[PDB]
Amino acid sequence: YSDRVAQLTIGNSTITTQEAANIIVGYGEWPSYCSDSDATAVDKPTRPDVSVNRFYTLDTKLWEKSSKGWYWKFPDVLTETGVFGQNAQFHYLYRSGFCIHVQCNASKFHQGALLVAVLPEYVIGTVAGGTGTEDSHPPYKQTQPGADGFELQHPYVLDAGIPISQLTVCPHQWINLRTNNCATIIVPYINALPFDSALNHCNFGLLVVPISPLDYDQGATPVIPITITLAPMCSEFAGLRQAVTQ
Amino acid sequence: YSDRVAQLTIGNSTITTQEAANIIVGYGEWPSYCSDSDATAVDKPTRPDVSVNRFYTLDTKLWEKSSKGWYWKFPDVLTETGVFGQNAQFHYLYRSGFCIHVQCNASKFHQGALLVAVLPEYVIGTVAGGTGTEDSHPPYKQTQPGADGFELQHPYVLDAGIPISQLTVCPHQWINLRTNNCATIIVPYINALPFDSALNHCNFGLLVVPISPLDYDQGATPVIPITITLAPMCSEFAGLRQAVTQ
Amino acid sequence: YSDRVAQLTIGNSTITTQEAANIIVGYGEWPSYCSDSDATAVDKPTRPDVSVNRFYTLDTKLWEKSSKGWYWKFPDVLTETGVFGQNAQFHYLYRSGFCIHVQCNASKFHQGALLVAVLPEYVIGTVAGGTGTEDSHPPYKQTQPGADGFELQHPYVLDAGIPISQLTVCPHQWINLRTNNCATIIVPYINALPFDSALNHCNFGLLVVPISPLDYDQGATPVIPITITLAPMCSEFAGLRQAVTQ
Amino acid sequence: GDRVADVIESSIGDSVSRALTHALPAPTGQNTQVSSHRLDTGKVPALQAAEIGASSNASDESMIETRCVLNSHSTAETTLDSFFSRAGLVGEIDLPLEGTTNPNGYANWDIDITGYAQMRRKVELFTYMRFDAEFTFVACTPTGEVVPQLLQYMFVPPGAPKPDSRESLAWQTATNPSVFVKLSDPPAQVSVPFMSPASAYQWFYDGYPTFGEHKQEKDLEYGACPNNMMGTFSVRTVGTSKSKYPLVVRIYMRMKHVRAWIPRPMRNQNYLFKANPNYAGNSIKPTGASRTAITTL
Amino acid sequence: GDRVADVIESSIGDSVSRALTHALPAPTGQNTQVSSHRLDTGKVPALQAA
Ligand SMILES: CCCCCCCCCCCCC/C=C/[C@H](O)[C@H](N)CO
Repeated sequence: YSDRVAQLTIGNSTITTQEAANIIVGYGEWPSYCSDSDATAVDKPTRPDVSVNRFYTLDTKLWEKSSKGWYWKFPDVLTETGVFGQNAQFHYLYRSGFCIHVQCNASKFHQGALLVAVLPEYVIGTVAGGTGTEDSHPPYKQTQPGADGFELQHPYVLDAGIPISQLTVCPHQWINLRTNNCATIIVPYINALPFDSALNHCNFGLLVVPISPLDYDQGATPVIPITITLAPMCSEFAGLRQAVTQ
Repeated sequence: YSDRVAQLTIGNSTITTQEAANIIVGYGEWPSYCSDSDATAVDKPTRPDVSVNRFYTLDTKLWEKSSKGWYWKFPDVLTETGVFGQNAQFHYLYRSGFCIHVQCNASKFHQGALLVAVLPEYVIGTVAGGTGTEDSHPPYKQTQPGADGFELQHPYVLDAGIPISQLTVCPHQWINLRTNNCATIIVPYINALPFDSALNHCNFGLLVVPISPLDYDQGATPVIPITITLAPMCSEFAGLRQAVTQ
Repeated sequence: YSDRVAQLTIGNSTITTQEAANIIVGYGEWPSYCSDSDATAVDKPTRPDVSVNRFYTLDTKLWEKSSKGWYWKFPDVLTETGVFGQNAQFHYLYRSGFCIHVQCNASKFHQGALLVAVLPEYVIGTVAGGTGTEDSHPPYKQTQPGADGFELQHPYVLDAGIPISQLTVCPHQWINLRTNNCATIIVPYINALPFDSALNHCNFGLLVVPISPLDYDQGATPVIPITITLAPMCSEFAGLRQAVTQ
Repeated sequence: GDRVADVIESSIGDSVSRALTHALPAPTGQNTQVSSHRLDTGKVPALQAAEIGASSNASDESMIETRCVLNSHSTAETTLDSFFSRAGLVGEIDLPLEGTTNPNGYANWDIDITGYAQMRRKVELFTYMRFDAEFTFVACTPTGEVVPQLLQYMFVPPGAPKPDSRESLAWQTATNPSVFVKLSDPPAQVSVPFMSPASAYQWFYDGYPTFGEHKQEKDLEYGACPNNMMGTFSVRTVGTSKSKYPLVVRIYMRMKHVRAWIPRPMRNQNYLFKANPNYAGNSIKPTGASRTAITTL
Repeated sequence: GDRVADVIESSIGDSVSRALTHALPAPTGQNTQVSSHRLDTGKVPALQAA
C-alpha cells in the first residue's frame, strides 16, 4: 500500500498516476444522487450512468515562466462535449458532482508549484474602467469561457475583489513539481437547489494558478503543459425538451 | 520486504542486487534431480554439489550504441571453466539446470532496454549464400562459441528464420535501464532425455539482445558493459571415462 | 514505519530529518540520572529539566575540498551558551549526557563521507618541537576551544599518537553524502565519578573528520557547511557558589 | 488537579541506566549451523549500511553454504584478567656509587606506570581501569651480580613525608608500608589493592586539575588527574655509612581482579614522555607496513 | 554427531519437480463479473512492470 500511487476508473475511462498527493473529498462528503425528500420536480429523471459518468480531457494550457493562471467554469466546460453535454442541452434540470484530475509533470531539475482550487459560485468582476467609476460587466466569453478557459486579468485579486491569499479555504490541492505531478479533487453537487439549468448557472469554478513560478535552466525541455481532466459523478437530468445551447 | 532487492547465494558464490525485477522460475517449475523412474542409466551418478553448483562469471560484452546483440549456448559455456567443466568432460552423461544472472547498470541519464531470453534448442541457421541457393552450415565457432559468445548476423531473424518479434514466449526478462539493472532466469533441465552429452548437445541458448538502443548525451561514461553470470543447479554426471573435449 | 526518517524533540527544540542513518545509543546504554548509591555529595542537586535539556546550535564549519577535520570538547562547548552554561558556572558539580546531531547535506551529484565520533577523555598531544625533543603542552585554546572548535594539526594521528584508522571503536556514525545527510549520537554520562567540574574536566570529544574527500564538478554550489547541534540529557548540578568561568 | 500532572508523570530522577543490551555466556566459540542455497527477493543479508555505525550483522551461514561445526574453542585466554595478569617492566631504579644520578643510596620514584612502552600500550587500550596489583622487586648490580646488601623499599602515599636523606627520619615507617629485603633473598613480592578515590584509574584526563587562568606557565599540568597519582616510592641503603656496591632495582607489576571499561584506539606513534601523549611531528609514521602498489603484494 | 549434519538435512537427490503452478479446468471461456467505479490510492492494476 502507498499514498502517492493512485488509479481512477470511471465508466470506460482510467487515469493512472505514480507521483500524487492524497485524494481530496471536497467538503468531506462523497457525491450522491438526490433524495426523494430534497427533490421537488415530479419528473422521473434520467441517470445515464456510464455514458456520461467518465473522464473528459478538455484543455491543455502551456505553463510559461510568467503566467497569471487560468480558470474554468463548471459545468459549462462539457456542454458541447460528449454525451454528457447532450443530456445537459435537451434537459432543463441537471445534477452532478465532478472528479477533477489536473495534471502537470516536469523533471527533477524543474521547480514551481501550482494551486488547484474549486471555488463554488465563482462570480467574476470587472476592472471598473481602471478608475472605479464604471459599472461594466464581463462578456459571455469571460464568465462562461467553456473549453479553452480564461486567463486571469489580475491573479492577486481573483477578478472579484477577493484575495487568492486565502483561496485554500475551499477544497484545494497543490501541484508542487518536486513532490507531486497531479492534483485530484472530488466535489459533490454544491448548490442550494436539488437541480439547476447547467447552462445558465455554474455550480463552481476551477482555479489553476501558479504561486511559485515555473523555473528551469537551459535544459532540454521548456514546454511544460498543464492538462485538465474531469468526470461527472451521479449525473441526473430532468425536464426534457428540445436541444438548447448558450 | 521488497521485490527489487534480491540476493542469490549458491555454494561459495553470492550475488547482490538493489535494482532488479522479480525472479523468473523458467516454466513455473523449480530445477530437480532425476527420479529413479525417469532415469535409464544404471550407473550411480556423481552429484558433486557445492564444488560445481555455484556462480560463474564467463563474459562481459560492451553494449555500444549500435549493437545487434549476442548469444551463448548452454552448457558449452562452462566446459573449460571450473570444476563443473571437469566433470562434464570426464563423463558421458550430464544433467543440470541453471541460474542465469545477466547484469548491466548505467546512470539515471542513460536509456535503453535489453532482452534476456532463454530459448531451448536454439538451432542456428546460415545465410544461404545471400540468394538462398546454398545449403551451407555454421562453423563450430558459431554453434558452439563457448566463453566469448557470438554476435548475431541479423537480430530481427534470430539466425534461424524465427522472429525475435515473439521471443518473449520462452522464459525472458527485460533489462530496462530506467527501472532495473539486472535480469535473473532460473531454468530446470529442459530435455526429452534424463541425461545428455553436454559437449555434443546444448540444452538451450541465452539471447542477450537490445531492442531499444542504448543512448546517452556527452556525459562522463560511454563504456557500458553487460556481464553474464550463471550457476548450475542439481548437477548430475554419469558414464565415467577419460577426459574428452570439443 | 521507516529507518531513515527521524524526529528529535527535547524541551522546546525539535530536529527533523528525512535522509538519516539509525540512531546510535552510545554504549548500548540510555542516559540516566545519578542513583543515591553512586552519588557521594550530600547536596540536593538541581535538575532544571526543560530549560537546559534542549538542542543547541553552536557551530557551522565549511567543509572544503581539502580539510583535515575538526573537533569539539564536551561540555566546554556550552559553558557560555544558554541557561545550561549558567548552571554549569554557578555550580561545582555537573552531570549530563548529550544528544549530538551533526548535520551536513549536499546534492546527489556531490560525493564524500564524514566520520562523526565520540571519543571519551580525548586528551590532546603536541608536535614535540618537530624533532621529538620538547615536552611542550597545548594552549588553552587547543584543549578547550569551546564554541568555534579546533582544526586538527594532523588528522592521521589524532593529535595524541593514536590512529584515526581505528576510531570507529567508540560510538560513531558516518555521514556519507550519497545515503545520509546527518548523524545522531546519544551518549550517557561517561565518567569514573558521579559528578565533575564541567569547566576543568571534559567528559569526551566530538571528532568530525572527512575520510573520503568532498568532491563536485563545476556545479552551482561549492559551499557545503557542516553544522553541530547538541542537547544535554538528564542534567544535574550541585555545589552552588558564585559565577566562575575559564 | 493536585498535584500538577507534569510532575506526576515526569521521569526526572530515573535512577537505573536503561540497558539496550544484556550479556550472554560464551564459554566456547560460536558453533556453525548448516546452510543451503537461497534464491529469494527481499532477504538480503550481505547488503548493509556502514553509515549507521554498526558492525556487519551478516553471518557466514548466509554468505556461503556451510557445514556443521561444534566449536569448543575457549574464550578464556581473551579475558581482562588473563590478559593483564602478566608481570611487565614498569620501573628501573638506579643507585650508583658515584654519578649524575642518585649517589647516596636513596632514590625517590613518583609512581608512574608509563615510561615503558610495552606495558603502557597494552594498558592504554582502555580509558578507565580498576584493579588490584601484585608488585615484584628485582634487585641486583648493573652486571646482574648478586651481592650481600640490605635494601629497604618504602611506599610513600600522597602527603606522607618524603625521604630527603639516606638516613632520613622518615625511614622509621611507623605507619606507611615498607619492605626489608636482602639481595641474597628472592625478589620481594607484594599484593596491592585498588586505592583511587575514583571508581577507576584513568590513563587519560582530558582537563586541568586546578581552577583559575591557564597561561603558558601552568600548562604542563594539563592531563594530570591526582586520582591515579598514588604517591612516591623510596629505597634505602640501608644506612648509616654509604654502600659498597652499585645497585639496580627493577619494579614489575602484575594485575589481578581487572575491570576495564571503555575501549580506546591503540597507539601507533613512539611514546616520548610520561603522562603525556606528545609525538615527533616531522617523523610521523604509518600505523603499519606499506607496499609499492595496491595491485601488487 | 553421527552422521554429519550437512548430509542429513541436505536436499541432494530431491526427485519431484517443485511445481510453481497447477492446472485448472477451463471448459468455457472465463466469465465476466460486474464492475463499478473505483477512486482509491494504492490499488493500481493498470500500472505494471514488463
Ligand atoms: C610497596 C610499593 C607499592 C606501590 C603501589 C603503587 C600502586 C599504584 C597503582 C597504579 C596507579 C595508576 C598508575 C598511574 C597512571 C599513569 O602512570 C599516569 N598517571 C598517566 O597520567
